Amino acid sequence: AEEIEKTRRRVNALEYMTIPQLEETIYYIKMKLEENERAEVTRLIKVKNM
Amino acid sequence: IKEYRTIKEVVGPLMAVEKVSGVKYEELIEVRMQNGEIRRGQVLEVQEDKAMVQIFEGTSGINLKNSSVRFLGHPLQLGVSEDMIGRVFDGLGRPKDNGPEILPEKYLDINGEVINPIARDYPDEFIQTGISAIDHLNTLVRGQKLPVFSGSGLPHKELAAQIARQATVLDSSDDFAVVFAAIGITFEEAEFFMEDFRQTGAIDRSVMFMNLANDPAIERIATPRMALTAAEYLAYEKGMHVLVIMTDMTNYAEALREISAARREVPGRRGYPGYLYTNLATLFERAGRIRGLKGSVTQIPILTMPEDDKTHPIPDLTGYITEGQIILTRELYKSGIQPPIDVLPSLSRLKDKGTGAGKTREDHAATMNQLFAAYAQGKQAKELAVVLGESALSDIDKIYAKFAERFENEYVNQGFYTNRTITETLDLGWELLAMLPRTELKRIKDDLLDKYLP
Amino acid sequence: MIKEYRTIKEVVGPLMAVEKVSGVKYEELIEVRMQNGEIRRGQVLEVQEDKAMVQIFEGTSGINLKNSSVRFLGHPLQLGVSEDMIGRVFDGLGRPKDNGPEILPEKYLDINGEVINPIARDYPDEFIQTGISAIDHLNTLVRGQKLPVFSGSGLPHKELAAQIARQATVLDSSDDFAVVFAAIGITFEEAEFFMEDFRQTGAIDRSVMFMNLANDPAIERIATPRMALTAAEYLAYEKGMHVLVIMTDMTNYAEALREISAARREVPGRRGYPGYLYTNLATLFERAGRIRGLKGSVTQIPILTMPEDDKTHPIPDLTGYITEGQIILTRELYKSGIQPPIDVLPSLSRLKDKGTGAGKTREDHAATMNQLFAAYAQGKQAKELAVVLGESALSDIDKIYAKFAERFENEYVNQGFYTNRTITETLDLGWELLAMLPRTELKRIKDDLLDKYLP
Amino acid sequence: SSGSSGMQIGKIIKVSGPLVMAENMSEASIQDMCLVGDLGVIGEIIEMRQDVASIQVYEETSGIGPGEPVRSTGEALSVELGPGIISQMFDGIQRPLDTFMEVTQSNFLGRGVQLPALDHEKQWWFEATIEEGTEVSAGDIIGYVDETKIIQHKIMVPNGIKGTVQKIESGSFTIDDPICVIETEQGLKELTMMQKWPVRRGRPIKQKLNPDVPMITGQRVIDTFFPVTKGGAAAVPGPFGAGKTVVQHQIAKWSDVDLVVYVGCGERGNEMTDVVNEFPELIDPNTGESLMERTVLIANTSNMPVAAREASIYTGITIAEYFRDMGYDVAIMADSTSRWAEALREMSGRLEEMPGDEGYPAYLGSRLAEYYERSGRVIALGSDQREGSITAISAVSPSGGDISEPVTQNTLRVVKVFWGLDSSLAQKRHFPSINWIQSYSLYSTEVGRYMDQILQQDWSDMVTEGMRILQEEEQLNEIVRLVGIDSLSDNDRLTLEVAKSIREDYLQQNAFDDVDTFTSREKQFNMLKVILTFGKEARKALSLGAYFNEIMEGTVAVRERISRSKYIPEEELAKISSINEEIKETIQLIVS
Ligand SMILES: Nc1ncnc2c1ncn2[C@@H]1O[C@H](COP(=O)(O)OP(=O)(O)O)[C@@H](O)[C@H]1O
Ligand SMILES: [Mg+2]
Repeated sequence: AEEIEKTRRRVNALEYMTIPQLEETIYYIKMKLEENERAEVTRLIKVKNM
Repeated sequence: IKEYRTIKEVVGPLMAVEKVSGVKYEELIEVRMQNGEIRRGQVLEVQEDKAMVQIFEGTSGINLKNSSVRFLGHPLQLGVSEDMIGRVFDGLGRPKDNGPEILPEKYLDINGEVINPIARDYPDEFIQTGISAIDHLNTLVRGQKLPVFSGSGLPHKELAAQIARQATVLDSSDDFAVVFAAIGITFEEAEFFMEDFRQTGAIDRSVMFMNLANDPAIERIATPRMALTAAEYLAYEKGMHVLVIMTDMTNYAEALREISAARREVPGRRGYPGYLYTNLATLFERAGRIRGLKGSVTQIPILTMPEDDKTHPIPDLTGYITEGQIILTRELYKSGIQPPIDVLPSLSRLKDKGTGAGKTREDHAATMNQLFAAYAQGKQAKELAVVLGESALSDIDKIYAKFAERFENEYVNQGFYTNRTITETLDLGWELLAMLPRTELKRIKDDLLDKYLP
Repeated sequence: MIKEYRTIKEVVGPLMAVEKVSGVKYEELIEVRMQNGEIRRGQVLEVQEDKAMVQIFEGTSGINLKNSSVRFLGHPLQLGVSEDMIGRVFDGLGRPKDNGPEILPEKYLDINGEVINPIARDYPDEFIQTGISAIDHLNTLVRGQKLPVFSGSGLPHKELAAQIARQATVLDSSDDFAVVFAAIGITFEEAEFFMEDFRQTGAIDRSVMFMNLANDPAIERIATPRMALTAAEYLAYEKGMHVLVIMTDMTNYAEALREISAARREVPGRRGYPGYLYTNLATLFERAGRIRGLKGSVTQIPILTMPEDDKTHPIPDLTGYITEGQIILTRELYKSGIQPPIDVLPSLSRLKDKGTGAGKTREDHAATMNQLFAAYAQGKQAKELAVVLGESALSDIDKIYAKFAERFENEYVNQGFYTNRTITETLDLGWELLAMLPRTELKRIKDDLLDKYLP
Repeated sequence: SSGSSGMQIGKIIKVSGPLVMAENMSEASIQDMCLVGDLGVIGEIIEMRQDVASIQVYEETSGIGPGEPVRSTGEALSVELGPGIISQMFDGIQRPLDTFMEVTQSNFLGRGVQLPALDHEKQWWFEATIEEGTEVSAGDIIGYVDETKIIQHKIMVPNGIKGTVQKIESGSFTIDDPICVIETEQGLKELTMMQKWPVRRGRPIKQKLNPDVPMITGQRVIDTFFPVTKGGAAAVPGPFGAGKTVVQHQIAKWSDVDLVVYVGCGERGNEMTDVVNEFPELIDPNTGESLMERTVLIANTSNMPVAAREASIYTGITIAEYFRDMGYDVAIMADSTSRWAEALREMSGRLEEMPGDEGYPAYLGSRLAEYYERSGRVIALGSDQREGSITAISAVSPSGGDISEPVTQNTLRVVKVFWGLDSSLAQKRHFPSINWIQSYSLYSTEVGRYMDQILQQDWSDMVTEGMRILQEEEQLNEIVRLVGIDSLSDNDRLTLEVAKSIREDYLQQNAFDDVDTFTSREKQFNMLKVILTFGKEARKALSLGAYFNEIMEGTVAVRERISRSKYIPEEELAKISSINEEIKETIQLIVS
């Protein structure tokens, strides 16, 4: 019974905190490099047009 | 008139004309191709004896040495008349219903002018759309900018057409028109509207501007301006109450994104133009009503949130402009709720001007706040039920969850062809509040309760 | 002689084009005089043929091109140095702001200065007592060192600087620091903090200050920290004084560079910053240390607010690669009521080796910090696991470290901004906090060293 | 030419958007204002190559092309300062929209219509207060005009003027009529009631002062936990519908300041129309006069010319400085500053400048830093050394709510107050939507001292304890969602219900309720004390051995009274403090 609670805590903590924090982070990380990539591409066109 | 045979160069959709004079910014042009074909265009910038223009149909197939450019001496206009009612036009105001041609009373710049903030008159009047979720909880007001946030596959088409025919103004105004604007939609989507309008006789009350996906991108961004210019004419010069519906606004932004890239303009946040907020505001702020004038312009812009992301530039910047939002959720669409309106993220900011006695009956505002509070608690209790079983619920949490169930299936779910008057809406609301004990209705004073509560 | 031209070709933003000139040099200090009579200083950025591009510090508002002339002073941007500078406060360009008497300047020194010959540069080894334990013991500061503060907007970095500034004294000496303060683009309230604090510690009489506030032109920020470092190397070397250099905000300096860079249409590096940012920053921070034969010293403590609270941002990145370590502040500690909120784990000192040991400190100084590091690294991580999986999910020795890690933050790190801890008190407290662990776990301290100093 | 001489006339050589290039502008300077094209649209010269000037047009350029003339005005972007400015609605470049309407006889904003900001015709009674033959410096007051019954409009000596009063006398004049003759070194100079000033250059002061006096906004969440001082600056970043505008309207309505300058920077037009209607109908009980008689409105809406957004920001702050020099406490609202930055980015791309962060120009932060540095506690110029202040409230509108935005970040590097709005709270109908965790005010420490004195209570410690509970609530809730509330201690569950009381009964504040929209400083003390005393008595009761459920079930009466306490009138505060009596007597029965 005691160990059920420990395991139940771990499952809950893993499902509610760990995993969603991972998913939402990789999205915000993906968006960053998505913007950074094309923010440079525009600059490069300026270099091209010198 | 001015006819010039000298074209310096042609690059992509952009054309350069030399040895020119008396040409202005955003001035309209006509290209006389060597094969006699006439293509329209617009001046993007002009300097000295040179003017840079962009062709709508495109520059494909043009021989420079044997083509000529004529400058019409006026920006992109619209021929306005009272005979526009019942008619169907394209993105540029050109007729499409194959009916008789229209002799315009006059011509107006589709850009229009900005209403003096002093001369503005706060909306302050009720419009009956028929849909209970709107007319009661997220009320539409004369002159309000109230958009619909949808998604792919979601029945925002069915909702728009419903409002288009059902929406009327009480107090028996013999003058109420609907300006329906289609932007970059497929053929069948266009046929859906034009067919439903004719069979419900809503066409006789409406002016339609239909633009397709295969149509030129410039025509796609000029379509809502053609629509609004007609609305401002019908409302401020003919004293009518005009309701403007536009969709899909997402297609407008994608076209605006295409043209921006076509003019070598640097992308803004998430690829969309840095002037997107400003550009959308030049559309949505055309609504409102003016002091000392009979008539008004109300807009209902409908858009599809890309991947249902409300933080996407298109729905986000729209929310920063409009006076509320109607959220459609596929979670309610799967449940078969028609229309699938989630009343929790949905909001109207000027509804208090539309409710109340004289425009509606006296218990509008009270029932609105109560139906929301109980639903939010009911939905929350429902979610707490599912996760913890139906044992963890209180005695009142059960009836509250059961309340929210009928609220979605009976109140919100009315049907895309069911017209509920505001009185029928409010009466139905009380029959749902009766499910709850009187002691729980804290948001309503006892005098109203003694009068309407069953 | 005087050299002046009335031929201004272009005025675009901070940049100005002067043509039909001759005998103009690179980085030459100029003076624009407008049709009204106003004088605005400037610097030559680029000169080709009979043309020359110049940057105007005070800005180009209300300039009439045809009726304005440009004077070429025939020398680079230089500071008028003196011993009278002490007790005075100047602007971003070294001009008096205190209403003090007209200074008879000793020499005129090019603010760019020169690179210290490594052979002449002797190593900094003199431990500095700062009063702050997280600095003194764990991330040591010596004189001649370039040790910056990495902070964020809203974080109390001005307090940490002010604390160090008055609690600064070296052991085995009566040498009192003669600090120099460079204000860069900061606000009035943030400046007045340092200002007022100096007036009631009396250090304003022992210091020279260079003010460039938020209402002051951004282009002046390019020169300001060089005005300070030049005055620093003047007092420290020619006059053999011991100078402490404080510069904030260092972030606002790099912002100014990017403004000119974007104006010159230069090829932009990361985040639009100039490709030569690392070099320009280095020409500031490297201007510190001690030299053979000269008694004086110049020690440097710059302050920068990390944008986005992001350590990997260009400004804190390049600074970290140049300077000899860094002191880092954290919102997590600051919100916890820790004063000062110094996260000791990502912080660093690169001169702590030769800095401390026998003779300057106690011999346990080297073993204590390395033990506290490994213990806090294990303890803090255990605490993370504790708040999510429960305290009863840790082992007995884990809870010992977790309890240690918390007590580490609340007393060792947190000491208050107005409390001065001597190096002895810190070391004594160091053992007390790590005392609550078995000897068998500490594999990083001499066993003969343990017994002697273990409580 | 042709036998006659005239002024220099430029010639348009290029037009693209809000950017017009004009040749033959040799006599013109940078920053100089000019009339562009045949219509004579207002425009500002920003650059210059040879005799060619790059002009920034503050109006629509559709229909303008090369060949058209361009006439300069000589002076830069300036504002008219004097009697006739209060209770007015101006656009970006200070044109009376009231007068704009009547003159053009149109409900719409046309172009090529220049109008004097103030009424040069209207008769004002000037009352001299200075004596003849007095050495007046810049800033010294010579008299006044009671523009409103509430606000006294002081006539100060214009900058760059030093001399001796030769002829001064009271009487009814206009702002064009000479009312004073100042004998200067250059000779004689006539001074009128109206002076002008370039909006881009800040008005001079003697010195700045530390803002140490907190402002009374009437908003419980703000004045208690994240207060703003007079002269301080506060940023309100938040997503749409969070309450940026509502919050700023509340400050405009209830703040203890002399004047309020509201700037409608690139936002909704209805939101400005809502103000010119409602404000003249909002009267505070003491003066007898309305709220509109202390406010100055500047409105450059979203669909209005983008370039004029920047002008609206600089116009309002300069007017705010003008009354600051009169020794008044002014508060300026900017809504929104994001639209200003968006305007800078638009003109930047047109000028083919280079980024910069997120498209914004490299000089964005400077412009922001320059702006907020114009606010603060100052000592106005003059022998009086009078004190005035400007409190700057600015709404930032981050895209998608992400405050990693450059506009939010750069603002936070110069302001000490940050009211962060949470979209989650706004959806929960939790207004004001201020996130009590992330938000902060670096004035709280100093305010606490001022509060402890002016009230004789331990306000600072009450606030500290109040925030301490809210922080535990955040940590406890994390324990809840993965262990369960039933696994919490009774002392922990008490901490939750006390925290709940703080949020719902104190923090939540309806701006549209006639009694809850404002909460006086003394009323805030009683309410917070009642809520805090419930936690203390319950903490003591638990220590005696009482159960959590018993305390909760035996307090339904008082806890409801505590809830409704926010609606208790300002005269009947004795009913609120009396709850402490009912609390201490209720829990002692639970123990027994
Ligand atoms: N303090 C408040 N009290 C009550 N309702 C509020 C409050 N703040 C915001 N709201 C509600 O939220 C909506 C958003 O108001 P607004 O300030 O215009 O949003 P924003 O300016 O952030 O876009 C309003 O219509 C109002 O109903
Ligand atoms: Mg708003």
